[PDB]
Amino acid sequence: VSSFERFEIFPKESSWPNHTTTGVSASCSHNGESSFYKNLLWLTGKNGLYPNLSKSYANNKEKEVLVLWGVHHPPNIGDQRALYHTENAYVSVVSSHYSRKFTPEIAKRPKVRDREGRINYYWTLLEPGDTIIFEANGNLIAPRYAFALSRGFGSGIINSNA
Amino acid sequence: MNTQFTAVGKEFNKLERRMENLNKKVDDGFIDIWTYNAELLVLLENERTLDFHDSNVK
Amino acid sequence: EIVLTQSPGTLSLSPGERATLSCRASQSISGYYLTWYQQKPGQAPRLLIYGASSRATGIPDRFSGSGSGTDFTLTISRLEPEDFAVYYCQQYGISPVITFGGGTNVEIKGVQLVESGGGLVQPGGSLRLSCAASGFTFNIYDMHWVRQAPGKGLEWVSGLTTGGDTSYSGSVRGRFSISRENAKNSLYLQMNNLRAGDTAAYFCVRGVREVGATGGDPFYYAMAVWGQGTTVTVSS
Ligand SMILES: *[C@@H]1O[C@H](CO)[C@@H](O)[C@H](O)[C@H]1NC(C)=O
Ligand SMILES: *[C@@H]1O[C@H](CO)[C@@H](O)[C@H](O)[C@H]1NC(C)=O
Repeated sequence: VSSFERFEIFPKESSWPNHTTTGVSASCSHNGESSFYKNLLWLTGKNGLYPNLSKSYANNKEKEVLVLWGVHHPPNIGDQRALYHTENAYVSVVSSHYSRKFTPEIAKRPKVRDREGRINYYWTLLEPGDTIIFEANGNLIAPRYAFALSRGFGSGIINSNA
Repeated sequence: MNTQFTAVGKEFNKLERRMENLNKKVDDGFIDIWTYNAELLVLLENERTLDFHDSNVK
Repeated sequence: EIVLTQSPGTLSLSPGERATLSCRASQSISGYYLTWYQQKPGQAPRLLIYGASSRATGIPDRFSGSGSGTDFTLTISRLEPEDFAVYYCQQYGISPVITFGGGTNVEIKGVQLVESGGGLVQPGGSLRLSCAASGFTFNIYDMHWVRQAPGKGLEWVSGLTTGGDTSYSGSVRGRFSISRENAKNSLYLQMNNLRAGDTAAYFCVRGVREVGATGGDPFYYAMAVWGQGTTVTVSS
């Protein structure tokens, strides 16, 4: 780290009116009560009403930026139809340097922390001047908060129990 | 010596084993080189140190 | 959340007949948003229909509806004297507040919960209820406490998502207080400052699969299942 902090790239309030946002799960929990990760969001329909999205951001802060997102892989289809109302997955998280799309399916798995389902997590750095776009037909995890930073040099990582 | 503001460690998955056995080979190589040079250096410098003393008394 | 208005609160019709019922609100309100019930007095509610179209488990095909926005509608293909009953209209606010149509009698002319503690208190006083869970994962679902006077339109007292966003009514709030336990498989409702508006029957109610877990458990934005309720009264 030379600089590192947390800001609110897309505030949960007013980012996603047209998708119901507040849904969470019970493994991600706090003192025996359900939750989900602070920095991110789920999105789903407005009473089973999915429109598909295009959104973007580019830097004004003039510092480097660190961004995270995810891609939904349900363990069953009834969720997928019920939430998002497409068997089609097509997402496109795009930049100048980086760009990648996603089109997954159901893929059943064993219970792991009482979960079969999966969300594969995906991330990138994003510099000043460059723009990012998200496009999607659902099956997303979005940024609520994002990590502002400068670079650092020479510090690192330890494993230790002492 | 020049001692950088250093970060030694890395860690990897198991589809990178090229790089794992590399980074092992790398680090162990350098480690052994400093080890060998320094051990010879302590030996030689102490030998010349005894000779330095010997010389001054003579 | 918004005032509903059923249509009619009571009707009288003959065998071999349809029955149109229209529950409509102030504003236009999105249509996978309501669910539709029946009750035999003496019995708890039973679930029938959801989202203005679609049909619950263990069923005929006769109760069927339509409608959208401001006007939601449940129609009926055939009437029978076993259907003698009051049908209800329960909607999940976006202000996360259930609202209730006031029951609709059909007259035909010629796994489980368990509640705990219903009974008497003094008015202005203090008492607690609980519910306890049997045979599922009380982790997941969004829960609701509900009220019902005898042979009247319902009212919704409280509910809470499994993250902690409460919803009460502005009149009921503060005098009651909810609190939840998943490891213990039970729910709690400490209640104080109690007047004759509470002179009625109550229910503990299990709603919505939040987003995710393992199971053979899909979701609606309707209920899952109910409890047998219990009576509560202030009296002196
Ligand atoms: C939601 O869709 C409606 C379409 O009429 C539009 O007016 C509104 O701005 C949209 N909101 C967002 C957050 O996309
Ligand atoms: C959503 O995707 C479908 C796929 O063909 C497209 O027809 C529709 O225009 C898209 N809607 C939005 C709002 O992007």
